[PDB]
Amino acid sequence: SGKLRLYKEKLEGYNRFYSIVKTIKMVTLAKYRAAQGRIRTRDFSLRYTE
Amino acid sequence: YFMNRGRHCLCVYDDLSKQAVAYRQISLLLRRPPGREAYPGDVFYLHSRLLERAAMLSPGKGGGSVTALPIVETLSNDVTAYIVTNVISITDGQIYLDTKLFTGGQRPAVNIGLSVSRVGSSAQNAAMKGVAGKLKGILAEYRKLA
Amino acid sequence: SALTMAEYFRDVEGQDVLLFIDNIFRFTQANSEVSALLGRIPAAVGYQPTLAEDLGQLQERITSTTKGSITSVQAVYVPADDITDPAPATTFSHLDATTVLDRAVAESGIYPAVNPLECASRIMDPDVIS
Amino acid sequence: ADHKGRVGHVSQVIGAVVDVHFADGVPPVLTALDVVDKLGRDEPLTLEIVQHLDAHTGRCIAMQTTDLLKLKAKVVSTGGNISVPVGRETLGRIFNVLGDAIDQRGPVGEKLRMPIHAVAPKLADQAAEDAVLTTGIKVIDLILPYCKGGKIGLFGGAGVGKTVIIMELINNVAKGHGGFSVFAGVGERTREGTDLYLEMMQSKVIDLKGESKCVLVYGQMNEPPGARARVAQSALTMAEYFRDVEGQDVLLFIDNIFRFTQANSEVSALLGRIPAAVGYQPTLAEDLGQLQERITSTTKGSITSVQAVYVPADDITDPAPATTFSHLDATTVLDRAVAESGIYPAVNPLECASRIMDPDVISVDHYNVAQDVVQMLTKYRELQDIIAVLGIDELSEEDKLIVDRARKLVKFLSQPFQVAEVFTGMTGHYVQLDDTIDSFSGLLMGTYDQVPEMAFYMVGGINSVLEKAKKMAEEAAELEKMRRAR
Amino acid sequence: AKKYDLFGYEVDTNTAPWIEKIKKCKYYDEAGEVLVNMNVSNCPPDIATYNATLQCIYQSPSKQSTPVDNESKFCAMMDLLEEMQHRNRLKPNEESWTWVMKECVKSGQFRLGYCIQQVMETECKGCPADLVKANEANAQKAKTEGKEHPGHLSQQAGLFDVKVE
Repeated sequence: SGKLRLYKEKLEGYNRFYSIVKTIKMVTLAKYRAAQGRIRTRDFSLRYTE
Repeated sequence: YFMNRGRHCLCVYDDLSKQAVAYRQISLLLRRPPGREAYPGDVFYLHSRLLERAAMLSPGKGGGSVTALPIVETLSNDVTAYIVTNVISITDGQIYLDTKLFTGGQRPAVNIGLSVSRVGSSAQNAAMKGVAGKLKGILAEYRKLA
Repeated sequence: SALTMAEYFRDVEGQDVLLFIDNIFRFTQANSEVSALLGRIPAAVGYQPTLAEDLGQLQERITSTTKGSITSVQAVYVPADDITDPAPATTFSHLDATTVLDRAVAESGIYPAVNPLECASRIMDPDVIS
Repeated sequence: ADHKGRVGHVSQVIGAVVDVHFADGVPPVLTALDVVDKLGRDEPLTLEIVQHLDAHTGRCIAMQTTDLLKLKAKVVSTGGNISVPVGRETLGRIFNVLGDAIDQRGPVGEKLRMPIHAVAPKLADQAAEDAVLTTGIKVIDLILPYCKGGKIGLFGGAGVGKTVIIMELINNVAKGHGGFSVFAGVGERTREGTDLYLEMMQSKVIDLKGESKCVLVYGQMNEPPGARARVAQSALTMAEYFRDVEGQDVLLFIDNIFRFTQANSEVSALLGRIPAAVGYQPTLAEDLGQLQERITSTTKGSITSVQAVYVPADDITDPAPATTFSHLDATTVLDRAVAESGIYPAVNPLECASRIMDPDVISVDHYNVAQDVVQMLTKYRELQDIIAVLGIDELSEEDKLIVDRARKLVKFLSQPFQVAEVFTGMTGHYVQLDDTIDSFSGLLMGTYDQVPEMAFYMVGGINSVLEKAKKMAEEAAELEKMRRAR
Repeated sequence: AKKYDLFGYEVDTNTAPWIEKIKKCKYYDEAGEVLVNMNVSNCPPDIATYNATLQCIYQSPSKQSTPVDNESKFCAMMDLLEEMQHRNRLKPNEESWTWVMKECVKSGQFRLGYCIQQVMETECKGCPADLVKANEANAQKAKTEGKEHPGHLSQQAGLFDVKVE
């Protein structure tokens, strides 16, 4: 019927949304890790600024 | 006829979707107990005894065979229909065709994700089997990366 | 009756005739309405059990033969936009070119509200068209 | 008994439903009738009485095609319900609903027969206490142990070595408990039946020239629904004979239990009964009850049934699987992902379940070890997610040890089956229950923190782990010594 | 001595009458009928039967009385070899490859002759000298006329000169 197909389409859209958000998570984690290098190189530039 | 004489045959049904409707019409017009989607209780038996006649005879009976290629039409990619489920539960795998792939350019629009062959590599030639052994892995990795 | 007139023009007159039918769904609806009183058990959704054959007999008469040609244009009604309904679903196989209209397209101001991703044509082949 | 050979005549034929009129009175319901007129049929026709229409007319369901069947055709009662051969002569043979050898391997030569329909054991026949069924498989014996007389739901379709596990169970139950097995194919593909028969003959579980330890009862799809609804009962009767007369711990495999429900639903639909919700027969609960209740552990023996469950449309709330789960005592889930990782048997330990996982039934040490393993596996999944997010080096010292132990456990749950010796080429292992408990308890504490991870891959017991570790160390030493030379 | 099928049923090992029947066939397609008939009779072909079939294919006038489009004796024999090797577990001996090489040299296909020569060297432990010499003679004859390859292949064609029809 239509209502059954309505729920099927809604579930498919949610699955697409979940996949896109997962890709966003992966991309953000890539930059989190990529710009995680700052942690090693911080906490020494601002010494006489204190 | 060719199977029982050591020869190989290929039968194509285009399509079992309409045969089920015809059988339902015949049953309903003869006042038989309807079932799910108004189909009688013998629809599964009908399709099973149809498809079960396609076999691969042993070498002691000539070695003939019949390969069945039933075709089924799904509405809005609904594989939950009564007839579709019955045919899927009987055949040895399926070749699912996706509308989006067909319109996107992929032709034949075989959806490898939803397609399956329960026979497996046993139905492949030595060279084809060797190539497929690595092609399947490469395609799976490509899909995962994509 | 209309198809009989068209068939006469095709055969006896040997002319190329156009046949516009609007709406072909009402034929199925009328048959379903009368089916209940004829002692026939309803099929799924609630159409008559002879939905496929009744439509097929009429559709096979609407064709171009070696004597003449009939260019038939039929308007199909999809109840509640449910394209999976048995009556609309049974008519797709009886056509050479299907034009599927969508309400979403119409609501966006696009007319004709044709959904090109759901339409199909038989002559959409390089051999027939350029 | 008084209706043996009673004569009747066919009064109506509507598809697979045939009505027979008896001048002396219809025999009792569930009585088998034989159509004496084989004018043009290529097979014998047998009818089962399912209902009584009047004092003389009775409705029946045909077990074969009703083609070339005329009205007033002579029918003779068989004297009772369908009879199936039971005994030690049925081992290694293929039967049908009617108990006829379809393997074309000579006469069965049975000494006794039993009716298909038998009342379930009384409340006084139930076992005094629940007992574990040592299957010989580390994963099953530890995380989801089976109980004598219980029903196990085997999930996961083909491609996960389901048949291999079935053959291993058939071999192990006979090796350890000395009990036979009966396989029932309900609505099964004929090709898959041939494949299973060939595999069993190849693994010597069905020795044509020796002694077999399995009985095959096949009701195929091409057969009418009247046979697919009784093949399971025929196999169950065969198992009941061994359970009672010989007092053994028998196995009963059903492939599938959903096909049984589908066949019964079709049979009910043919009779004209109003289907219940979804569309299953109104007697769905009773149909499954009359079958499952016969599978239990009595005071004489036991019958543990491993039934392959199918969920229609992936809906776990569907009446068929929902009603089936009310009778299952365990659940063995098979996943393709586990198989693709090289773990065999491909069992998802965290997805399985069992009701005897309680100190009141199993030993307290067994329960504690199983719970510890489950907790460690769950924590390992959490740590896998964490490292996938942050990284391995971010884990604390305790987390690193947990990860190492969990990886060893995952590698240690795999096991090579003796059935696969010909193919894999490596000897199989049968691990004792206490051995598995001791090995896992030692591993969890941290005694085996020095053994390499790969030493646990495809091994049985703890001694095998030590032997594999020693062999790996010797191979590494030899390779290093050879390298130093060049 | 006695042989059994996959299900453990004894089969017939007396293929002599069927070999005689094969030797009577005129068109080698009829030889396929004898193989089918003996298969139904529960008498699986032996290595001798396949050699007789190959000899019939080599010595027959054509596939059938009526000409068949794209018919090839080499393809039929190779298909038979593949059947007996993969679906019957029978290793072709020197005689089978000898028949294949004889057909290749007789048909003028000197490149398939090279492939069969290599196959025989790797497996048969040596190809007959006469067949190799005949194949080399055919290759030289083709080379002198300049028909090493089809003419249309040697013609230069640019990016836009390729007619894909």
